[PDB]
Amino acid sequence: KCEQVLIEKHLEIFHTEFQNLLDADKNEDLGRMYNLVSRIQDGLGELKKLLETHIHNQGLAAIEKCGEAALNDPKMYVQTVLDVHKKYNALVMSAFNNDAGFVAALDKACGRFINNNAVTKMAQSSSKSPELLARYCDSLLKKELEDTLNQVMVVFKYIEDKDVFQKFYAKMLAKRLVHQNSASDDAEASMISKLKQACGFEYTSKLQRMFQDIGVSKDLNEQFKKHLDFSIQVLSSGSWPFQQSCTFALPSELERSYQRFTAFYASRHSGRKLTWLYQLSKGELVTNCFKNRYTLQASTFQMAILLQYNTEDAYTVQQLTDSTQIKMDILAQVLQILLKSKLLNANVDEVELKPDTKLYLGYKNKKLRVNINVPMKTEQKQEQETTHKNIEEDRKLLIQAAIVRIMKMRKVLKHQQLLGEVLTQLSSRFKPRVPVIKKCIDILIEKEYLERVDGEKDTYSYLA
Amino acid sequence: KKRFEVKKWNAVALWAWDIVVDNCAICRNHIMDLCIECQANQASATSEECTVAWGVCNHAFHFHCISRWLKTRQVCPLDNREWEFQKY
Amino acid sequence: ASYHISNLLEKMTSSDKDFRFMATNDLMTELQKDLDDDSERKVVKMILKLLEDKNGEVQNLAVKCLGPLVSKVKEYQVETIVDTLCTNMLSDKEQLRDISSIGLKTVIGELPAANVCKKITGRLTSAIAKQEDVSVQLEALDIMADMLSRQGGLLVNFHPSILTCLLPQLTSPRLAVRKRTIIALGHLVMSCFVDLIEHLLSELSKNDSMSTTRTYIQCIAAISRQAGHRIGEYLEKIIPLVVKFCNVDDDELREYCIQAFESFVRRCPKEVYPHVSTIINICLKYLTDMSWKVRRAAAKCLDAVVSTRHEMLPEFYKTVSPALISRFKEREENVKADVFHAYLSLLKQTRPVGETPLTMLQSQVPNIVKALHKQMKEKSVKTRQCCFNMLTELVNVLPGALTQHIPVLVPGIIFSLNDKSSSSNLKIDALSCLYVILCNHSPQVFHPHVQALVPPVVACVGDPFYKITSEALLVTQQLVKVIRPLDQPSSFDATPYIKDLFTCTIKRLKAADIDQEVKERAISCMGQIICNLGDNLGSDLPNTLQIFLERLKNEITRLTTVKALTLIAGSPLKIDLRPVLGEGVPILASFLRKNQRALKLGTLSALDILIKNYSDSLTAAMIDAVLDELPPL
Ligand SMILES: [Zn+2]
Ligand SMILES: [Zn+2]
Ligand SMILES: [Zn+2]
Repeated sequence: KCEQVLIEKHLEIFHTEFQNLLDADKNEDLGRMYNLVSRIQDGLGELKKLLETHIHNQGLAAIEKCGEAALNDPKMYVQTVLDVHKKYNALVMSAFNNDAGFVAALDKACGRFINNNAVTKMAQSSSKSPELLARYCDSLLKKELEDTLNQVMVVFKYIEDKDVFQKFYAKMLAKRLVHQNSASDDAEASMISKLKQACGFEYTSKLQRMFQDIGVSKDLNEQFKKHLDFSIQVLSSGSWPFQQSCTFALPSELERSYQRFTAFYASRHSGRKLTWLYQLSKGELVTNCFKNRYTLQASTFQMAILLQYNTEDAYTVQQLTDSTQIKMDILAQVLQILLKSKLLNANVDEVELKPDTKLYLGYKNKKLRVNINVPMKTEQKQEQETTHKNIEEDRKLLIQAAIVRIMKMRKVLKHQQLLGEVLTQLSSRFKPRVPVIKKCIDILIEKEYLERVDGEKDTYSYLA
Repeated sequence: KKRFEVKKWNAVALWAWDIVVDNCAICRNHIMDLCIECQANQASATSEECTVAWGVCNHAFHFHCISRWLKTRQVCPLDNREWEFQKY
Repeated sequence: ASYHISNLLEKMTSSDKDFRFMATNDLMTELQKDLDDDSERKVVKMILKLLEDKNGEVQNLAVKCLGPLVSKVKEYQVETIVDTLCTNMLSDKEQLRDISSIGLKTVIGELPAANVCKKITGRLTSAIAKQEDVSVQLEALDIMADMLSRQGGLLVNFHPSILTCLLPQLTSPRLAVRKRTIIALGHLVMSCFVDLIEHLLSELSKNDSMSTTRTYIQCIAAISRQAGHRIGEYLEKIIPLVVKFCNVDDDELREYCIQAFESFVRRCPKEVYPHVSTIINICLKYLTDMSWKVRRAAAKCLDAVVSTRHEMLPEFYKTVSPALISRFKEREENVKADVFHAYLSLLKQTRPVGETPLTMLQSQVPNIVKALHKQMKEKSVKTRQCCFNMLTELVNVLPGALTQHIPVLVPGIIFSLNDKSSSSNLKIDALSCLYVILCNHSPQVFHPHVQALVPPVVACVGDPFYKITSEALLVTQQLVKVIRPLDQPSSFDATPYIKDLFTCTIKRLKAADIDQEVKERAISCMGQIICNLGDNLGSDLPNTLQIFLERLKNEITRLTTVKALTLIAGSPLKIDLRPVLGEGVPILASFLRKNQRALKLGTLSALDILIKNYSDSLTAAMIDAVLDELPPL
């Protein structure tokens, strides 16, 4: 009775106060109000709805505040998201006493405004969040820190698109393994152990396969050096996401290493060759003609281009093209980087490279050893869309395989049930669309996998 | 006119079977080129989805060719064992 | 039915990858929903055989199904499954070991019986013993940690054995093993029986006499964090050890700072604060690299001191703690941010529920602004945001503090606002700080800065970002009252600012599908301008006022419009509203029908004030309509 006279009659008056207590940080007031409203029956749904609305509004405001910066900066956005998530979690635990019905509200709210936000609208795709997460993870892994990994793992559960994130993480791990610049093995082991619980088993098996492949490369290299300033990695194309290297002619000084090792391979393995890759290769050269000795690192194409400067002063781009065998786009991309490096006009950036057009005696730097290998200006975007297309193709193939295996078991299945089985079987990975699932049935049908039953359409049967 | 020397070098290479990489065992056409099923007709909507499928045995096989071969016999004809998909 | 399970089992060894992924899925679905002993044994055997396969998808599906399988089964099946999983875990195959570990973890998670846990713990105790292999040791440690995290009530008579088996792992050459065993010990400390904690503490105390090994300190910190109420009785034997070890030359004070902070946060009762306060003060000062994170830890250690303890506020004020905190404001960003956070926490703790803390704080105020003056010239947005937050907090805790510093602080605010590289967050923080300063300061110390504060505010008003526009509108509304306060006399020719301030405001009056907050802020600013500077406006006063009528129809800006009308009606200045009275009063009468307490009160007050101020211009027509809504009120 008392609860009906001191709380019930004024519930509306309390409601307007709730928002007033959310704008300003007052944990004691929220706790007292929750304790008061707990005694009342069916009087908590409105509070949960208001809390969810406030959480969504605050998240949208935070994401919009850092607009036009989160697209290429996966650090600040992730930091803000984690800070907001932890703040809300602490507020719920302390004020609401970690109520069962309130933790779900925050979970659904996060799952709602993480996928869709200003970044998603600007990028015109919901896969930007996993991309930023993968980039941030790679940044942390590449050169006390376990707290961030746990935060990323717990917040990652709200991400619906997991295949894109897994593919990006695999690509980053492969890139880091190819170019040895990792921080420590303990961090990698901890990350693998943490991902074992979240990700499935195929991903872990592939990562272990890559690890053993690189180990075999390392011990083969050490055995080769023992048998005899030259290290080459031998990896498997099937278990590593790398494409075939384009046409390229080896220089003179590097020819010897290409021959002897090949012979060493002939006596070790038969029926298999090696596909040398140069886009990922690197080297180092030393010069002394300057006022001081310089020890600089570069890529294979860069050393090949420079190594043409013996017995010459200046060149034409075409002789370069016909002597180095490099495509015009890559040749121009390398040449503009070299010009920016002040190693080879009014202005170097954004100046046309005209096939008709030497090294300048300069490049005065305080550091004895200087690294010039840097990512290209546009290769990042090209890699982005090509990886996105590959992921889309893999998703389509996986959907086709799932449909085929579902229909194999059932001799004759309805069209409606078939789309529920496909959605529920792959829901853990992604949420395929219905316009997208339709095409695949047609392609399967076009390839004689299935037959719409003769009596009526929208019933499919499996015919061998 | 300058002296440019090299001290060390790092390279990356990939190993694969020659007999399968140079030409697919099922289809005698070039792997990069369209398959026989895709070459017979070009207006079909399935002509842009034929790609190279790899496996544990590091063998290259066309997607359509391997899919059709898996109907009757599931063991790979080269190593005589269970074929598995790794990438495309 | 029996035939269903029989055919499922027959099709499970099908030799087709897709016929062994459908049968397993069907079995999982059937087991999930709410089976003879022979069928149970057969399905368990088939699942165990299939757990090791040449495909990852089927292996993962079987591992997932292992969870629900134990949910409905007798005890012997679980015992044999655990036994076979443990035996397989000892195999040299990495894949099989990982599969067994994942299955055991899933089984442990599925569980909330006792015999199974005892056997598992015994197997882990036997396996964790010193062995050449490390992978099995790490897997066993992970399984034990997961079990302790999940279950910590049973196995009372097994804690000594676990502690004895885990102790040798502390001196393992691998730092990962040391961290894992420290975490496992911390988790197990919660489960424990009570007699073991004393033995562990004594062993750690006697082992503290060691060479340069930070594992013992890390374990001590972990156990203190996991349980502080059970270690408060042994601080006299731990504090001296760390105090003496702090004199070492190697950079290892980080652990001492971390454990001191943990003790301060968790264990409130103690009287050793001054003993370590001087040590922390001297540690934060020295600098000579790996010397920045030690400074960061030293700075963060004072956070607990300034937050938890409150009765010791005056001794903090009299000591050199705030002096050093303010002095160390020209260092790298990582430590500067933590110093700012610590002093913000101190200021927050200053506010309570010979000389009072407020009086002492004011005496040091002149030493803060100067220290922040140079910070206003830094190009880092983080430093500017921290300075703005500090100024806002200082103004909020006690007004009237920054009275003789406006001339030296306004230029910094203008420079920060005019900077193009400033982000939206920095501009928002600067505007909020300016608004707080204006709302908590005398108007008499802002007249000279009007010429330097009106142009930037007007410029900020024209911003595509809506929050910045709202902040600029709020600043303009505050400045309208500050420049011409009607409560006290003033003498300042503000006429030159009448046009631009209006121009930036009237332009925002026309919403045209804009954010609701922007509309409300614009309406409030227009109402305040009309109420205050109503006489200055010429022929643009009536027409714009008509727009208010358009705001009385939509419910989005009804309360704001009513409040603005009420505020305008009550003011010393005489504002002509008659043209909107005959058409305005009836509309208000329509707000008394809908059930809205706040709206009803607002409209009643507006009508009352309008009638009181404007009684000569009235008509019985609208009066009759207004009177019709009284009987039901
Ligand atoms: Zn084809
Ligand atoms: Zn083929
Ligand atoms: Zn094969």
